Amino acid sequence: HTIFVQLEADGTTYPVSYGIRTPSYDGPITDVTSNDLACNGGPNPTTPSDKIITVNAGSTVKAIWRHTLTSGADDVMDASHKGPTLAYLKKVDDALTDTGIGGGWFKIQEDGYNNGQWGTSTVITNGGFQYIDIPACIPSGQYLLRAEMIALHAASSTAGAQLYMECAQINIVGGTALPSTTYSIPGIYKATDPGLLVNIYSMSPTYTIPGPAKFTCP
Ligand SMILES: *[C@H]1O[C@H](CO)[C@@H](O)[C@H](O)[C@@H]1O
Ligand SMILES: *[C@H]1O[C@H](CO)[C@@H](O)[C@H](O)[C@@H]1O
Ligand SMILES: [Cu+2]
Ligand SMILES: [Li+]
Repeated sequence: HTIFVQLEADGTTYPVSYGIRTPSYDGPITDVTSNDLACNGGPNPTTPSDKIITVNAGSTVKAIWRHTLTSGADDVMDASHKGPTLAYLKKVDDALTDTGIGGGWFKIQEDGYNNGQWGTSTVITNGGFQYIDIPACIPSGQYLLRAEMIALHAASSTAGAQLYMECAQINIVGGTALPSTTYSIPGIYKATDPGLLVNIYSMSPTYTIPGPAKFTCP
């Protein structure tokens, strides 16, 4: 149970919920066919924002995670909630109106299982920071940035995987082109994916991270 509550970009750490469509409730999405998968919603209604955060292309941003909106650095997520972390971008005409539901998404970050250490565990232990590299080669303009943590502690059953995501409203600044291939959310995940329907208690130090291949600048 966790929420992407604030974003650091270009040397500024913005306030809780600034530019981020945060739910007040920290519960999971478990149906990967739901439109709620894009930017949360449904059982976790989100709070609208009229703010857009400036982000330099080619820079690293930091998605900061907390158990609840007012939690501190020792209360990111239950350490049992082992799984991957991921991040996606979608180019949008207007970050104040686009719901993120549908096509246009591309993966820009993923952290799976590395010699016994899960991506979520690293975010928990490093103070709730998920590090995300914004591609250098993409066009300026408005985007949604979707950051995600997936807990797999109950994932050996269908729809047992727990997905926690929020969308930040950003304006990317600074030879440019979008990726050739983009994807739909919902669409990228299926309940039978080998990284979602999985028994993590039988792994020794390959985990197949769900979703499309990460975009790399050409
Ligand atoms: C995810 O899928 C790959 C096959 O591409 C496997 O290496 C892995 O065990 C998991 O099933
Ligand atoms: C660009 O290249 C890197 C590997 O060097 C991948 O992480 C990415 O998926 C894309 O192929
Ligand atoms: Cu939880
Ligand atoms: Li490409």
